[PDB]
Amino acid sequence: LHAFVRSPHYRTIPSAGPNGIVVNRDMLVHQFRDFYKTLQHCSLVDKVHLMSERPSVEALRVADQMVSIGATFLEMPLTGMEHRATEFMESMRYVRGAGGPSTLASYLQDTENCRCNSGDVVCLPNGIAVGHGPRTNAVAHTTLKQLFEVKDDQFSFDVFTLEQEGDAPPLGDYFGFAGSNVLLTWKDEHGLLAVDQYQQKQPHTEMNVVYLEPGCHFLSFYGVDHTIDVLVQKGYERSMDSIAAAGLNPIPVQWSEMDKLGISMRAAVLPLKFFK
Amino acid sequence: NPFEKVARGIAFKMRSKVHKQGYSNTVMAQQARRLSPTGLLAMERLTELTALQQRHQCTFDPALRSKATQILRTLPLLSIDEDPYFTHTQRALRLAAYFGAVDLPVTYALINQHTKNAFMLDAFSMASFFYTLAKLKHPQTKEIVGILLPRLREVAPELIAREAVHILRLLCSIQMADAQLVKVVTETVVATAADVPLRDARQCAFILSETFPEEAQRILGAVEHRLCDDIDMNADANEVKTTILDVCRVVSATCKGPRRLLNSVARRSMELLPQLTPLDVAFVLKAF
Amino acid sequence: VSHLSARNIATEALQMKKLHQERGGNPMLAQQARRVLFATSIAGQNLDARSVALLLNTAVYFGMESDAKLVRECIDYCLKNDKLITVDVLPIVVTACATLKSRDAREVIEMQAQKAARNAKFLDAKDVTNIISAFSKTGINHEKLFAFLSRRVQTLARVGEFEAAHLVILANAFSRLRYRDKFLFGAIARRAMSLRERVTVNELVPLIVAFSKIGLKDPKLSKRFATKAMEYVDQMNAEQVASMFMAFAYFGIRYDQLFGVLTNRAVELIDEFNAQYISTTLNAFQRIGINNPELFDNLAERALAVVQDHDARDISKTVTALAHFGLKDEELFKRLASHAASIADQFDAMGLVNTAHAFARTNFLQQDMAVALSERSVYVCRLLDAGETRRLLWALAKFQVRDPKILTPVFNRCLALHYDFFADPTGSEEIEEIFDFYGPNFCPPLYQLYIS
Amino acid sequence: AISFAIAAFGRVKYLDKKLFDRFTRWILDHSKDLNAAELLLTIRGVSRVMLLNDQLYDDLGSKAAEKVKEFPIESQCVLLSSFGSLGVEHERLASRMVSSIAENREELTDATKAVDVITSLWSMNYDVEDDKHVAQLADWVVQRAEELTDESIGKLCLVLSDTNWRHVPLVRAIAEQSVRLQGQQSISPKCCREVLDVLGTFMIHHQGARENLSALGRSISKERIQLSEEEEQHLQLLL
Amino acid sequence: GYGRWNQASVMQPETLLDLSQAGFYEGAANMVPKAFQLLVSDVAIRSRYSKVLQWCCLNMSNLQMDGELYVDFGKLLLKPSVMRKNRRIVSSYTLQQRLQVNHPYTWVPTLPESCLSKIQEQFLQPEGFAPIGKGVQLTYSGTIKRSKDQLHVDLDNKGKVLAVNSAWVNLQTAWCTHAKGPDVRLLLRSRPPIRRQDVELFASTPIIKLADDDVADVLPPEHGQLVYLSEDETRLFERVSDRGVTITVREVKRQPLIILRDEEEDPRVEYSLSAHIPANAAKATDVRAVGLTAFELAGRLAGLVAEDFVREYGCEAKL
Amino acid sequence: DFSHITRNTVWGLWNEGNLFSLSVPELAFFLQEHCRVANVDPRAKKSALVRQVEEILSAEQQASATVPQEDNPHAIVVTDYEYGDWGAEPGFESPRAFQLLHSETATDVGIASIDPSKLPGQSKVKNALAAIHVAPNDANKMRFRMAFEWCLMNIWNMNMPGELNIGAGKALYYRSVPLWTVQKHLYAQHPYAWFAIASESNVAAMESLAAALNMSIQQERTTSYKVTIRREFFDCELNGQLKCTMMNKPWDRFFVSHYIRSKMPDLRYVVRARHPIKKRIADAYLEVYCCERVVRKWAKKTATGVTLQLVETKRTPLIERLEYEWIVPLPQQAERIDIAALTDELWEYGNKLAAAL
Repeated sequence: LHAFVRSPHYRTIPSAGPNGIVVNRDMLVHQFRDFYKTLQHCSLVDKVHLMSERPSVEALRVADQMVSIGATFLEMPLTGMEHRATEFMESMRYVRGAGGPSTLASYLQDTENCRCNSGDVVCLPNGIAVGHGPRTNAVAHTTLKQLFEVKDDQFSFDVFTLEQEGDAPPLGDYFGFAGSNVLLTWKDEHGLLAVDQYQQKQPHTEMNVVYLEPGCHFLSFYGVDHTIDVLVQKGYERSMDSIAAAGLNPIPVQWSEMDKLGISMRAAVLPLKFFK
Repeated sequence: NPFEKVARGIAFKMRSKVHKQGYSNTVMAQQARRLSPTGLLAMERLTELTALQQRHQCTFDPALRSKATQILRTLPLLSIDEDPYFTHTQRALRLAAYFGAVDLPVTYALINQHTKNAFMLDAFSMASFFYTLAKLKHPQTKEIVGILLPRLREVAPELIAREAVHILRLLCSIQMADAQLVKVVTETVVATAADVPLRDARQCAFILSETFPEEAQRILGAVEHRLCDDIDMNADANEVKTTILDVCRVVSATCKGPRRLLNSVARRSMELLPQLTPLDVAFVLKAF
Repeated sequence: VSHLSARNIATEALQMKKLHQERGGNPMLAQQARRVLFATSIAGQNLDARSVALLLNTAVYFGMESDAKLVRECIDYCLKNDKLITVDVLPIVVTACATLKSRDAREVIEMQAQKAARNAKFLDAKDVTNIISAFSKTGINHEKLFAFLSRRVQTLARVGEFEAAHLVILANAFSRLRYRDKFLFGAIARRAMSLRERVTVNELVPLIVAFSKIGLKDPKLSKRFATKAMEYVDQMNAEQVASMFMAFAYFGIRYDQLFGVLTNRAVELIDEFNAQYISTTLNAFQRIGINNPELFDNLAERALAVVQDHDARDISKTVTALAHFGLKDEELFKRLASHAASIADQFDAMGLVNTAHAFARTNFLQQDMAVALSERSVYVCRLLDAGETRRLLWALAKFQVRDPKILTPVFNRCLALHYDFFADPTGSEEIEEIFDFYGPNFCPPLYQLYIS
Repeated sequence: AISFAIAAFGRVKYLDKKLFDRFTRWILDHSKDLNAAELLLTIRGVSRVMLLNDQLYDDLGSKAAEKVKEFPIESQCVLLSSFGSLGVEHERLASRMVSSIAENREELTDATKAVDVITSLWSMNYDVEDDKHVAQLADWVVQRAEELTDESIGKLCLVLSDTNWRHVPLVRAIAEQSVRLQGQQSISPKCCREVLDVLGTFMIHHQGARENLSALGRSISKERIQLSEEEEQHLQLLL
Repeated sequence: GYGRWNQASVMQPETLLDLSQAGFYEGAANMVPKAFQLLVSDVAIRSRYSKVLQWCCLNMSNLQMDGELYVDFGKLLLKPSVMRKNRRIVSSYTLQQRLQVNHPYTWVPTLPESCLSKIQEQFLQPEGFAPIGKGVQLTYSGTIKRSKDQLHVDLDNKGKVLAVNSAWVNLQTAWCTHAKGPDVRLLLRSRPPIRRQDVELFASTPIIKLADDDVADVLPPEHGQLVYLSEDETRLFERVSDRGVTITVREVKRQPLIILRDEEEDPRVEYSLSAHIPANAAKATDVRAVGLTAFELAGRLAGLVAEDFVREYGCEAKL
Repeated sequence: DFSHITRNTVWGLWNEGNLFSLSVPELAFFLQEHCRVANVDPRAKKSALVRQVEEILSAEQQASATVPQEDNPHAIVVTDYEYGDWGAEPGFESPRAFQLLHSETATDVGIASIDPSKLPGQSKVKNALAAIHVAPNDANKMRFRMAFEWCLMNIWNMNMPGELNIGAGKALYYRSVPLWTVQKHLYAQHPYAWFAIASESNVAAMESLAAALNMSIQQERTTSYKVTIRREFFDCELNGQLKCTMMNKPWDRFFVSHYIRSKMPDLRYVVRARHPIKKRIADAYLEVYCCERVVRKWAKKTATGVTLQLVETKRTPLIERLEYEWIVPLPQQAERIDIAALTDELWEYGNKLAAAL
């Protein structure tokens, strides 16, 4: 319920981001102040916290430090990520300024050879859909199964390993969830694989599935509380109609020029769940 | 007007800072408790001979009295106005009393400590002093009691009955009982007759019977019905024997007795006849 | 052998404080709270920092200071245990150890300032205002901390994140802290203008006061606040009216329409004026230069109603405001002089000289007041500069005082600053008056320096 | 006249330090011969004035542990509440006292008092995860979890969350009762927030409660940053 | 305990603790806001002595009390424990706080003989003003220790007690220390209220038995302990500067006879300046010119006895 | 009923509870005299009198003795636009350190020792203390040796090289400026300026002091270029051919003390250390501020053995005044040199420098 966002550094924005498409620096810091307002006025999060500016543009990729899988946070394993250690050592402070300690993911950081990434594991009403692809190894899934899985009539919690191809983006980018048994998905081979692997794993759920055209970034979290709100990127009115026909109120957010940077909305907001 | 209002408020605010918790007041009240080295030596000797008192009661080894005598003979005792409550001094007096050290100079030193400062002696301290000095048959008890009496007439209203008994016994043995301490002590013992040890009421009545018959009569009347109930319903033969005997002595001394108590004493004397020595029956008929 | 439970005592004292500050504040409840708190004592118990700042906050609220044992045991354990104090407890502790005159109530503040500087970056909207308002009271002088906190305020207010009640708190705290920054106050004004109509008059007036009291040399904000004040003049009382008068005078610009509607407001609120803020509503007029006599007569009429209880500085301010275009209403002037004689208590050296000078320049001489002020003049003449010494000397001369014990100290002081005494041209005429009375016989060295 | 005096002071909260010191010294002296109806009358009195006499409490607790049958059920509940109000832990007293309430469970007036017993047994730092005696009262609450009200659920959520108690049926009963309470429009937002908190903390979905409880449960935990009408219409223009 | 001991479940929520701490605010040393000064010689210190004195007089007024301004001359001897680690330099604020907690100073009010050359036999004579004194008035001065507090009594040479009242409580104490001359001590003293029963009681019972040259204590042991008696020879002089300002100068040659501590052993001679500050002086009427006037007069008197103070009597190694 | 009843007494009771310690006549007298009650009912018992007295006092308070800790944001306060006497404060007893010194003030009371054996009484004690306004010279000298001990230990614990330099020049205090208040102001705001000015005519005099202390010229009149660059201040000492000889980190002062004498140029003592520079960046320039300095240096060995260097320098910025200074390197922790006597000698030499200009 704590959404951490970081304002971009105006001077160090790299023009013509890593896609060959130019970017407007003077408009990013104008759309960010609208994204923040929508985020704090969308009933999806409790409190939004503005982290301090940092030189590196990649430092704006929040929500890679850790993942919120309940009251216990899991910081991702150190593999090829030391080159941002400072912003992985300072951000944590922003967490402890409103929240508190946790398991520290000593069960994850210290577990031998291990690989994972936030946006690859998504929490579901009674499960954990892990995206087995080019980012997270199976050993990480086994550790998550050892940790969060409980097996009983009412002590029931499952971990779902979702296979995907090498070129697949992170699981949370195209296979999302929203409140009241709706399962938003991208309409491509990745979405087909997601729904196939979901049906082959405990098909008794019988939850609605909605299709989205590829290229439409969306932000929607299970959350502690039920809600009907989807952060849909502008310019995809077909997707807006598709979701709104299912009973979910769509909230459009301008995200065009940040897309050229190559960072998704799921990776632009770090959600935590703090409990006393 | 703001200046005068603020001045009054500031005066009262600074007055409120002057109380018993202040830093300087705490440090002063803690420094006065500190004792000069002679006091520490006296406390050490007191601790030394306390164990001797505790040990003498089991073996009664001679020449241990000599050890205590030497230990307290040159006891510094310098404790004036460093303990306003007379502990560590009444204790020393008691310890010297246990060894019969009535002639050693430190004993009269303690007595002089009590008499000279006979204005910091509260009820408990004065009563404890009077409990001793009677276990010590001092040659000069007369002037000590004479000096203390003006204080005793002011401390009397807060004296518990158990200590009032000893006070009256001391003031009656040496013929120094007066019509000023006796009146107030009998007023206290009459006020609290609702729940007072009947032993104390009987003792006070008997002791005052000889010289103050009216006060003994009032005391006996105050605890009359409780005494009748004790005579009737009790099961301890010896206690009821002693009670009937000494109430008979009180009645004989004051030459008066309420009929309600006399009926009950007569009935229980008739019931518990065989155990009574002919002296007891003679005393009962004397009282009647 | 019987130690009161400190935690439950804290939870009781919180309710007692709520009752005392909501029910009206009868002294019986205050005495009861002080009685229960005095016997309270932190001991070999293990109170947590959350429930120690409460036993200190409530205590200091109820009058406790370092005199008591509770405070001395609560100010301590803050010197030794500093890690336990988090950013939530810090504002309470800092605003508690601010009125306390002890010397640990100033090591605690500095030790907390060494912590808030490092964490001035990781603070949300509410906690920054709380910490700034806490540190405003102590009068600390750590510029790095203030710069970091201003940085955090600007970063947080870049996107609207301050409600229209934290702006007042923040502006008041910084203004009382005497911290001049154009960036921070520009951002605060921008944010206040963003939340249109959410800043009600009761929240508008203090913002104007705080901005005016900082010394921001600029015509921008003083232009923007004008229309807001003009619209809000409808529903404000006398106190805020006078305070806004003073603020607009201190901004230094002349607005015809706003001042006109302010006068039309004041003439409807003349009845309520209690003369403690008549001083400001007159001194602002004197300072700005506006000389509209329509409301001067009404203020003079209301000054009769409350003359017996003018504050000491109030007499100085009002009379020196009655210097410029004084209408010479001797009816009030004589009673004001008599009260000034009777109010001859602790005064201000500047207040004394200004009082005497305004009394003398208006040429309405009186005897008892002059005697009292001349008597008091000796104890303050040792703290006067050359200009005010000259003013005082001329006021004494116009009072025709020849007492050597009164004139010797002022003459010694004015000889001590002779170079500054003579070098002020605006007083040269006054010089030709003072020696007009005393003659060359009085202080021959002064006359010799005057001739040259 | 000591127990009476204590219970007449410990009922209007007029502790006198020296007088109570003398009272407690007397009680500690002649502590072997205080019967029942005194231990209650003095424990409920010296704890509504918050005195932490270590020896006094450590003796009165043991004496009330020896005399357990004589106390009625309501007296046992009040004794546990009095000891738990300050936090003066006494493992022997609670262990010898909760068995009586467990055995005579059916006599409680309703299910609120069972949660009161559990809560005031937790405050004494007695591990409620221990022997089944606490579990019997918990299950009793479960079976008749229709008498629980807002305050009872509020007290139960704290003890469930703080001690890491994995009781699932109790949580489901809390959820269903909260749902029906909201159906009757007699629940408070704090209770809803605590219920959602304990539900989320334990990885329990229970979609029946989240649909009709969350809307009430966010007004307590949503920073409504005030927005002007112009800003509101600008935000509407945004979406 | 009995009755309905099983319905102990209803208790009104509006019960907040109301502890009573009787015996807290009372006393003699806990009744007034006090003030301390460590003024050191070699101007701008008569401003501290102005501000503090004015506030102390205002406080005395607001508490509905009256007092008098007492000034005398003597020599402080600070206890050797005031300094630490043998450092001869210390802040004038840290020292003023060191002396204010323990009060580790010994005060000896005395002046060398043959110092009456200036007083009454110089321009000081006019300063002394009219000698309205009735000549030396043989008087005994004693103090008694009650159960709680202390009393001060003045007894005429041949008669019953002529004065019996409470001990002095001095609000402001200033150590206006000089270098070679005798130090000057300034005070603003007041009298705690006294019960008429106590004064009549100590008037009824004779204090001492001054039969022939020797004297003894015949105080009943139920009233106190005689701790200090000294034969006094007293003289008085008065000045009136058209302002009701009765700055009275008084000389006393006291010979200590009944002694408790070794501090007060040898015969002593002490001057003293005084004024009077009623419950109305602090109101309107100036109450600072009295303090400054007394300060200046005391400084002049100290200066006029500078040389003979360090003569064959006494010595001052103030360096 | 008597005079021992006073508003102070009946207030110290009211604030204490315990108001029932006064009998009926006492409270009747209090109501009649102080409370201006017309006439108290003689029939009235204790409780009614207590209630009336408490009500009268409660209405009498008429003020607030509670200092609120809250922050009410609707308070329009236009009004706004130390010696430690009234109590015994409990718990008592980029310049990193600046304390002001003066030759007249010495606001630290001195302490002496005197035997009052001839005073009345007291004829058993042979030592006693007193008070005196100590001479500013010696008091400031003792404070200076203490401060040098502090600043020497503070750099010994960091095992960092450093030195003490004493500049001869004036100090201008701004209008924004007891002595402790001045010390706090200068340690907080730094509202002052320091000007190192020396007269050329004194050159022939200063050479004389070289003979007075037997000082030998260690450096002739040498022209160097002191150039501080930004990247951080980096001070390079270029030769006469614009070639860098030594690159140094900024002067981080640790101890600063400006002795503001009444007459003649003032003395500015500065204990300072140069942070060692990593050679990776130092080697770059070895192969905004710019001044040409013509320097003459005399050297000697003091009585305690420390190197003493009197340095005269004609400074002239180009991106211009005579200056005089003393230089003494900070002793290391392995030399065991005396501190107090060395400090006295250095203070005397500083006084000589001030008096010779």
